[PDB]
Amino acid sequence: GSMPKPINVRVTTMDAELEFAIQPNTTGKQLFDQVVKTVGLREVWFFGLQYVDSKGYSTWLKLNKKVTQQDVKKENPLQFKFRAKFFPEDVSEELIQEITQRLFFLQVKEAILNDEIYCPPETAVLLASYAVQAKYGDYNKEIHKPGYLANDRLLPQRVLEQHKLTKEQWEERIQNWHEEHRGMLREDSMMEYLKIAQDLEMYGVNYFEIKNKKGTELWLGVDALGLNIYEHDDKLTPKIGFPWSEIRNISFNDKKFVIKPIDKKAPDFVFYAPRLRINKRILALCMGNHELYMRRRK
Amino acid sequence: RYEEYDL
Repeated sequence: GSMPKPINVRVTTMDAELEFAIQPNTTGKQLFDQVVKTVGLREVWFFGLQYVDSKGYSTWLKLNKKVTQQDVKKENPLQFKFRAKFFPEDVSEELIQEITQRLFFLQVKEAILNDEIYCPPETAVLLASYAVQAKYGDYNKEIHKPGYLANDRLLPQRVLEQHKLTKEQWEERIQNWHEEHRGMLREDSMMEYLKIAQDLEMYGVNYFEIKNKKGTELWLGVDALGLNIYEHDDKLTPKIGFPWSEIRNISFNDKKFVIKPIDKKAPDFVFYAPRLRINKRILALCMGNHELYMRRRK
Repeated sequence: RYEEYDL
């Protein structure tokens, strides 16, 4: 005789925590579908479940395999992060539910405040003002006294290191933009934020460290639109672009990655990843993004 | 190992 051996898991979104039990034969898709059911999200094609493997490596959970058969780490509750893996080409057209908008807003704002996306200072200040309007609501001089933003994490650190102003000057500029949003609904605010963030050059780009045959260190970008190559010191502006419509075939063998063009007159592009794992992640992101790109154009 | 996506 015997009994089932359930398995506790914890799944966090950007603003929520879920805890429940699964079975030794529970698939990732079954876990994913229960996550999005409980929070009421239908725009699921953007998202995945992040976990940490036995060796501390961050990993996207494969939905066509069992949750317990992917070397997820030992914790009585298994720990998953529900996050966006793909980003829309246009937030105003593609993010319909308020849950989806809020989750993208929270995730993108986290990336910006973590200095992942280069931001010009006046853009950063306008971004913060929308985040303030979404959090505080309408500015009121009798409620929001001077210093009301003093404990808010408002700007990316690297904006503060380059453009030199005092803490109170930054907040006064942010407060001044907060005032002009007197009409804005919280949900409308997060969308204005997203509409601004999505035009930043580094927004939505997955960056990987690579080299070419001669050994020059480059950056490889994967985004909703295709691939890009950057020089080592400039992650903003691609040096070579690889839009989907120009790519005929991408492939890798161990560390060697090859991009082949539709126009046979153009030369194949070849670069080298440090690990096989890197090339696998690049290909999963290429295939996912290209798939969503195609579906939008049907 | 090796993989391909043909687009």
